Amino acid sequence: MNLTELKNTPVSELITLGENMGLENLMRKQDIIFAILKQHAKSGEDIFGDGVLEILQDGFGFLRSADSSYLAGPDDIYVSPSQIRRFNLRTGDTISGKIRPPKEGERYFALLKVNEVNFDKPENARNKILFENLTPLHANSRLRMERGNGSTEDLTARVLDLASPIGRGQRGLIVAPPKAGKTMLLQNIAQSIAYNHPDCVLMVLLIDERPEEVTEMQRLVKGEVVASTFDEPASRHVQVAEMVIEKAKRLVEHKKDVIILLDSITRLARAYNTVVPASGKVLTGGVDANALHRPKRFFGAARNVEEGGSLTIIATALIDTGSKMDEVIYEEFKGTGNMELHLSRKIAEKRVFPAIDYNRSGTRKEELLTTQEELQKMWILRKIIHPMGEIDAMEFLINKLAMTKTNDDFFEMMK
Amino acid sequence: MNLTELKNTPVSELITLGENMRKQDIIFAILKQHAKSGEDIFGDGVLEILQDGFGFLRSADSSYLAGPDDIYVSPSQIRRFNLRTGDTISGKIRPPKEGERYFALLKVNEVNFDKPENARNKILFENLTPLHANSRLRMERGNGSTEDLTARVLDLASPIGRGQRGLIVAPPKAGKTMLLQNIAQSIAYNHPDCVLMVLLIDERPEEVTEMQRLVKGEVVASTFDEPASRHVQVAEMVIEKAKRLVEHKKDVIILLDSITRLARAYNTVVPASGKVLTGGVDANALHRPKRFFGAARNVEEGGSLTIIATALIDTGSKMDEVIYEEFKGTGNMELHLSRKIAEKRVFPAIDYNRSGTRKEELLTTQEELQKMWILRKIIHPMGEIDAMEFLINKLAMTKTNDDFFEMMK
RNA sequence: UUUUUUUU
Ligand SMILES: Nc1ncnc2c1ncn2[C@@H]1O[C@H](COP(=O)(O)OP(=O)(O)O)[C@@H](O)[C@H]1O
Ligand code: BEF
Ligand code: BEF
Ligand SMILES: [Mg+2]
Ligand SMILES: [Mg+2]
Repeated sequence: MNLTELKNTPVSELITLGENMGLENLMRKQDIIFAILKQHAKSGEDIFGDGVLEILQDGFGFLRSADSSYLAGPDDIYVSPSQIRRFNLRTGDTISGKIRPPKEGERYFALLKVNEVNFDKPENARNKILFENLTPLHANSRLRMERGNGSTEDLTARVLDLASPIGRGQRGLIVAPPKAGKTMLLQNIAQSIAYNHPDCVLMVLLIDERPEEVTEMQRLVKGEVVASTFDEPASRHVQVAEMVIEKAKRLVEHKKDVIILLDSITRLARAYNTVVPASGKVLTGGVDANALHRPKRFFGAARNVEEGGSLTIIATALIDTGSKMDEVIYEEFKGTGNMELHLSRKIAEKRVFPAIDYNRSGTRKEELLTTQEELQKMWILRKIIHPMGEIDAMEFLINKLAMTKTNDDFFEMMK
Repeated sequence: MNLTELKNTPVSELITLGENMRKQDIIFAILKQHAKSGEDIFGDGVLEILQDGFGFLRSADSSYLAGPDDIYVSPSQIRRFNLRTGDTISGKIRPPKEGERYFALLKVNEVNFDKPENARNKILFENLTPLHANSRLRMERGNGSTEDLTARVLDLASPIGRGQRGLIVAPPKAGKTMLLQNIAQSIAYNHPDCVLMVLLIDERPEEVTEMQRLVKGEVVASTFDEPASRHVQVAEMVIEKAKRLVEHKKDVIILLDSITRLARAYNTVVPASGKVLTGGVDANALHRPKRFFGAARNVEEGGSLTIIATALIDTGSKMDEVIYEEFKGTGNMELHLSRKIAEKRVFPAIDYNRSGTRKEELLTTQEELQKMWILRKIIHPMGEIDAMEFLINKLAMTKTNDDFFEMMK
């Protein structure tokens, strides 16, 4: 008997289930769940709820739900300050426990006992090392994207491993003009993560992008999808993004390998510039002087932790939009991240995919994510591709890789 | 028994030692019972004089910011030895009496690692007579490693001397930080005498811990997770500590990364004057970082202050162009790194033609400068990439720039 | 008014 489980089930099964208990005529869907929960409480049976914690300024908090993009919701579960102090809870902590309907003079479900804090024992949460105190590091463990199934979509993953490898805790960018292939390449990334790295906690944050891409992503990726389309204001974009990044930080505190696929971070950087207080100083392109400190900390949250776990963020960026702002935002994030995979519009207009700008792509300290021979073969491959043009490079590399199933067999053939 | 020593020792020691006798409470109790025994207590830190007259010995673990374990310094002690912000002080300390919240300083044993009575009367930093760098700080190791190529090309392109005021100018991902890391290793390799300080301002956290583990010196960091107000304060303490050591005839070298983002931090804190330069830079924002960078200088009296700081260009923001060109009119050494060279994966990605050091004849022998001048004319007609691929390969044949000059003739 | 836009 769980609240969010009742919210997921269709209304048809809820109305039928409510009639089995013997209730009055079945009112809006939200009322069906509420009336069913109350009747179950009358029997003496226990009730359960869950959600990500958000501590308000007064000291208490609520358990936001994913169906509201972790925003204020009618089914939020109140968390008393005493409960927060007892287990050292902070914003982002996923909480599950027994709940009770609101009494007379109350408007929210209350939390009686917390069973699980971040998918673990509540006691283990009391003693922990905070995210701000974790010792940072360069990416060590390689997150190989290559399927190896000889698929035609696998070409994008294979070229990615050769141009700019991705490790745990990476802070990368999929930089390209509109319609170059950023979103689908991000989708291609989500598929390889779900297949090759099911151990990682995969999240897909969609900020100020197309709505049909939201449903396409949530029915394609094997993970959680938090979205805030361009139908939403910048105020919502920021708040939604803040909740996701804090939930990631909390899981990293539990030695988890979290991956955040952001699209787009340039749209998110614009959102911050919309809500930022005017400083009297504006950068070239119309970007406030203090507007990029917030998005830089969001993107900068991604990091490799020595104590355990990691936070990876692969976000898409826009360039050559005619607006200098996007060049400033991109260059600022490049001075923050450690990996950039460029996509060329010139290649995309020839319908050559993946339309990857090989020379401009790359990863920092890639020797820590590749074997000694792998790096030496990638190093030689770049020297050969560099003199080529943008299009000739991809047409050459894709035709060579298509001859074999894996890059390892391609390297053996390369000899 | 020193307080700093007791803060570095693990908690297990405080337990075992405590039986023989929070971490802030235990250390406080152990030291408190050391005074009743009559035995002396010691502590250390960097002094910061507040506006009222008294001061506090800040700790390096708190990045020289306000700390719970800071040591109060009486105003009388400041007058008796002419102490100023930045002085490193060690001495006997006493646990706070009732009504006090901090340990107190009884008497100073060492002021900047010297005797207090001798630091009382010395020529101030603002009174030292400046000069152009006339003492060469050779970067080349001569071990034959691939990492030495950066140092060798650096010696040929832009020699660094004691008191230099240089810049590692380049766009993002060109190789500024690792260029800076290579410089730190050569200073610890060839110049153990110089006091090496590494100031990391508004940069990546992973580069902080990485720096700390490969550099033989002090690492003061303030990552981009920190406010601009913290950047300034931390940078103010480091530059003042450097000035104090220079007053003691010591060769201090500060490797900053990045100074461009430090200038941004000053621009965020600076009061609005109503006049804003092109790019969003307040007309008074650059004064503070300009006197920070301009603090570096060669001193005739003895010792010097060297500052090699990285700078950003081609960021799409006219602000960084104003900042870079302003520091260029302040410094006297510039090492540019090219993005198109780094994108071809040619390291070091040094723009040979646009790099150089002022008054380089004071840092090189007459024969050495001749060969550098000849090598200059040969490389100039070449393109950026071809220049590096040419110089790197010719240096690869040799282990030392001296044997490379022998092949020249 | 400055910065942003003009503007490269
Ligand atoms: N001398 C070098 N040798 C090999 N790789 C280098 C060198 N200099 C820079 N790189 C590459 O560039 C990447 C980032 O360069 P970095 O020093 O961060 O430039 P910046 O500080 O200007 O951002 C590193 O991960 C490294 O792989
Ligand atoms: F139009 Be694309 F998604 F940048
Ligand atoms: F991104 Be670099 F460190 F400027
Ligand atoms: Mg898209
Ligand atoms: Mg750098």
